[PDB]
Amino acid sequence: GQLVMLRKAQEFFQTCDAEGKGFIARKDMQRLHKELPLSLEELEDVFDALDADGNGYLTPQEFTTGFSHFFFS
Amino acid sequence: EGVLANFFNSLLS
Ligand SMILES: [Ca+2]
Repeated sequence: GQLVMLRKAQEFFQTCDAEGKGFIARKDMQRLHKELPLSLEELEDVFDALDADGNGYLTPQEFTTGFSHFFFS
Repeated sequence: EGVLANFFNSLLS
């Protein structure tokens, strides 16, 4: 089951990091408000939930790890 | 944890 997860984490990591940086910043999570139906307020909550180490920087492994906790409940 | 579900569930549509 883990391969299907990773295929989605890549898809969704790419979607947030549309600029090709190699990580998701606190401002990629804001421009999602225009594409997804959530308040900016929720988006930063998401962000905050996902940055385990508090860099203010979302890495693929941090992104993939979060999605995997979710994918499996 | 629910706001992650929201955010992921939304990404899935
Ligand atoms: Ca980080």
